[PDB]
Amino acid sequence: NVIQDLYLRELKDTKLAPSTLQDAEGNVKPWNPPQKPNLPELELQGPEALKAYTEQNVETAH
Amino acid sequence: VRYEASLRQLEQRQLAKSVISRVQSELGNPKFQEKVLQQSISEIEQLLSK
Amino acid sequence: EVSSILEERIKGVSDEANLNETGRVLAVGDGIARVFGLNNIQAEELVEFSSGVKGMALNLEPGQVGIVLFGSDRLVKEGELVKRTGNIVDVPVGPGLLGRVVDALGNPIDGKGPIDAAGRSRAQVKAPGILPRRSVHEPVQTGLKAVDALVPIGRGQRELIIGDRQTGKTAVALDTILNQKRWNNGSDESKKLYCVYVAVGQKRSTVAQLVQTLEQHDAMKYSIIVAATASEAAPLQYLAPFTAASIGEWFRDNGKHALIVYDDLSKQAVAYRQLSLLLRRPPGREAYPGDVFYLHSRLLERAAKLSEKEGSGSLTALPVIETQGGDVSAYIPTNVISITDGQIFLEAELFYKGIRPAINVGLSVSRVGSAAQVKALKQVAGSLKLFLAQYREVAAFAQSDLDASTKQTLVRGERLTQLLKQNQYSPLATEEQVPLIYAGVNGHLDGIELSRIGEFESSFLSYLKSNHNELLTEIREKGELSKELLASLKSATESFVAT
Amino acid sequence: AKSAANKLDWAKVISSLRITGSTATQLSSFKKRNDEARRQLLELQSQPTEVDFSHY
Amino acid sequence: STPITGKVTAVIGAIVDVHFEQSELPAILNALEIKTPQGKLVLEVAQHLGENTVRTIAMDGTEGLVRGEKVLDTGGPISVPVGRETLGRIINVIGEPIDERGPIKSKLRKPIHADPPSFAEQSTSAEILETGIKVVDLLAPYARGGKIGLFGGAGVGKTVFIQELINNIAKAHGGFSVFTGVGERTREGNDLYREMKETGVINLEGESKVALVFGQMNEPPGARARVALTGLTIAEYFRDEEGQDVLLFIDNIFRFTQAGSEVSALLGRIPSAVGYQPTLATDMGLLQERITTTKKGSVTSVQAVYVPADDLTDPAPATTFAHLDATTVLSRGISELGIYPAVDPLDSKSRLLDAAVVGQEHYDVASKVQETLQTYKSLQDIIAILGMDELSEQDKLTVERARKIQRFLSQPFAVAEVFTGIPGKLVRLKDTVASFKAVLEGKYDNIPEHAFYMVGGIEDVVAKAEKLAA
Repeated sequence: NVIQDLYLRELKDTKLAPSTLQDAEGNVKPWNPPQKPNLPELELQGPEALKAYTEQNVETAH
Repeated sequence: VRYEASLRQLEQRQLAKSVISRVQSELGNPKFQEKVLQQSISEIEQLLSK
Repeated sequence: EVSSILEERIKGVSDEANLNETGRVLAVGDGIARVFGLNNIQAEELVEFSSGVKGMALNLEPGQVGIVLFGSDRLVKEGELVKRTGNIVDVPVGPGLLGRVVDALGNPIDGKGPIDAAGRSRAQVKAPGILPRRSVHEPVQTGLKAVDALVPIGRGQRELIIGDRQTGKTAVALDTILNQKRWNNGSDESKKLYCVYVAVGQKRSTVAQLVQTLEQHDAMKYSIIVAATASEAAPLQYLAPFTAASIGEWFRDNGKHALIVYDDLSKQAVAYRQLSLLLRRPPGREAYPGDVFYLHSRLLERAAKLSEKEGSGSLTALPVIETQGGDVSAYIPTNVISITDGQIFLEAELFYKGIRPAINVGLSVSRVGSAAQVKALKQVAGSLKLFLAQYREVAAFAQSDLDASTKQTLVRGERLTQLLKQNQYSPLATEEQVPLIYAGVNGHLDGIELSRIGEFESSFLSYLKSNHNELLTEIREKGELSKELLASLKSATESFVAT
Repeated sequence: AKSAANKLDWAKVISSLRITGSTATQLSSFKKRNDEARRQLLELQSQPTEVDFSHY
Repeated sequence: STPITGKVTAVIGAIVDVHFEQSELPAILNALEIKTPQGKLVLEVAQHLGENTVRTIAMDGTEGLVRGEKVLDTGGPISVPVGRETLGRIINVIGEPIDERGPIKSKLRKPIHADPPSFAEQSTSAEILETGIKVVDLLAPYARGGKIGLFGGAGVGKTVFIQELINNIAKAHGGFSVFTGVGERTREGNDLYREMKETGVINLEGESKVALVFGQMNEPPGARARVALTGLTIAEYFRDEEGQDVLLFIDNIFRFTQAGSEVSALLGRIPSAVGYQPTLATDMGLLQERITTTKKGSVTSVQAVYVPADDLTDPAPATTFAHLDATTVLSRGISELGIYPAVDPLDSKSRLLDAAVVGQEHYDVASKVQETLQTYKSLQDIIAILGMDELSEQDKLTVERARKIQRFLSQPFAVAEVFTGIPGKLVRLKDTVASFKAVLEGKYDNIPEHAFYMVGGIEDVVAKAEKLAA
């Protein structure tokens, strides 16, 4: 009775309207996309490696 | 998704205070007189049904 | 809208009650509202507050009735109308509480819809009479070899489970339930034990794990979990075993059998203590109320194997008391120990020593014994009792120069002890309890190296299934070992032991 | 490939016996095992580029 | 503030009875503010004594309370403010900065009381937290969303243990942490505040991954009791609304019991066993129940507990012992042996340690460890009278492994650079299982005892052997 009156008027006459996308956005993680798989560069260039390895190797027994 | 769900819950609580606003409206209205009288006569009828 | 439906439910509440007795709180402090009115109140009436809180009325004093709130003070305040429901405490009892988790009120805390129950019956109702009670001719099997043989348990029998705090205290209880799945499947309703676990104290997270485990083992389909959790109020906790018992009466009265496990009654005691001190009721030994004994005795004697004129039915019980330091001398343990017919006492050293179950046979007793034991299992475990007794004594003579006799005892004893160890949540059938113990008794496996016992055991079971699952089924169905069965069984064991 | 790498590694323990004084065997072995296992756990860790649009 | 004005009637302690006028009813658990040069003295309404005369508990001091002093009623449970600037500031019981970083941003306020989530709501833990402390990991592995409980001695590195946890676990996980101090020293407060400013967990410009609520023991017992409830709601704000998992930390919950015990007595409610609250069980229970792994947020409490006179069978620790998922005992003896951590391994037991749960290998290794230690413990008595001189070669080897294991446990901590000056070690879960496995197998029975002493992982055990070898 009283329940009916309060509710009927309330539901019917007053309805919230959803907020801005920005307000939703603010309370949640925004998103920015990760970049790069990882591209490293060529290493152990030239005969530096060739000379180094040939000379360095003597890791044998005598 | 989390805030989307939260906004729905927040809405139920918003609508709760809107119900409270409507409670004040009822108590402002001569529903305060007329529905209290309705309750009075209803209670008489109920009490007569005892 | 969700709002519209919720209001629709509220809208349907507009009935007025011309309350024959109304009371009004004078003061509410400590959850002890002292209400003015309620002259027609019956003792332990259910009363409904303005807050809607429910209560009982332990103290009926002439001018004011000191109601005990089942609810919380947060929603209770002074001056409040205290409607008198006018009906002393009753809880639904009936068939459909199988696989249902309910709180004490009888509201589902699993929330799996309204309870299916046939009546709501009072829970302060008394225990079966002397003449309405006749002997326990029925055994019950928990799927634990040691428990079933060394401490054989029956139906309508109450036996304590007093032991070290949560060290698989819950695990021991659950094991019985798992073997009861097998028996439940079994048609005879003396074998359809509709189990009731009464989780007293245990928090909702802990019981959620129990629930999950129970669902996993599909045990819910005869289980009932009366749950009074840590958050749940001390009056609810107090009346929780009494309430649980009432559910059990329906089964017992129906002539069926069931098993109610009160776990742990120690926390029930604390709740009564809390209540009593707050009601200014006299404290007693170990600051527990004096008539805490009176409560426990009433509860534990309701459980019983009824007379055959009383439709041959029962409510088996297995109360669990948690001994905080193994203090059997403690007031609540001493009382319970007298009331109970048996004790199981798990020992911490054994737990630490990885014997899980950590059961200590010495301080475990059954006072009904072979009346509730399978004949087959009795035969092949009289020897076992004697052997283990010697092993215990000669375990302390394990410490340099030691006789061959002493060494034989040690070999047999260690191997037997290892044999009776069981991994948690593995139940077993009696028809496989009997072979393993027979082997150990005949010392076939006592010959086999200690390290190889485990592998032998599982292999032996598979070997038995292959060689003669006829023997196993025969053992199961005959239930009594003929000389021919013991011969044949020995042969099978010999054959297995050789491999 | 990867199976060649480990098979040759254990072979090299007994090859390095024939020519003891190894010190970059340990660097070769540690590096090949490490990155093989590291990439394997990286590849097992992987959620390929996926997002819900069915449910979420 | 409702025009319910009450005049004090009895100052007899923290208990202050107020005499609200006729025709104006208060409600239990309200908040009264009394204008004072002490700002607003906050009284939590805890009983009604009728005739509009309440019996309330004070938070702040009752010195200079004037008889018949007007008491405004602000009503309902005290509502603190919550926000994300809750993180990085110390907050007193009544919800005000103690680091004076201005008022906490009051996006929302919430009451300090809240009710445990229902049985239906609960979602059960089944994930393994890692501490990086080997003994803890093997012999009592912790589980995310758990209820870890640090029973231990008199700040016997109780704080240190927590500091290590914050250093490793808190920093590691992105979720918030809340460090709550119930009746703890301002000396300790200053050290912790300074220390956590240093570790950068507290960032005083920029958000902190921890929040602090320090309630200290100079505060009257009432304030000491109800600081915890406040802390729980902050965790709830995180748990629920922010959704974020909370690695809660509270200190020390025996102080929570003691604070409550005092006000039980003061409330006139007869105190139960060993003078504790009559409502000890349910108050602990409500606190513990509020803290849980919820679908909205998994909450992982680490609760310090002080074992009075190292007796844990005293009803207050023993009652708490039930509610805790993952108990841990930190004992003086093990510390004294020079083993850091001071954890008693046998007594430290976490619920999860089940064979499949931790994996069969982990379990089997841990079973072997448990046996090895238990055997050693049994043999200690034998060594006591007989001596190790007639107990097996096997027994001697088991003992030798146990001494090695005993000092394998000795693992330094980064937060015991303050103490010992020895930088800590973090050992991977897989690595710890492996390292214990090796020892038991006897692979490292050629490794010196002191080359296990105060080292981390397998590499370290070997390395310190190499150092000694040189």
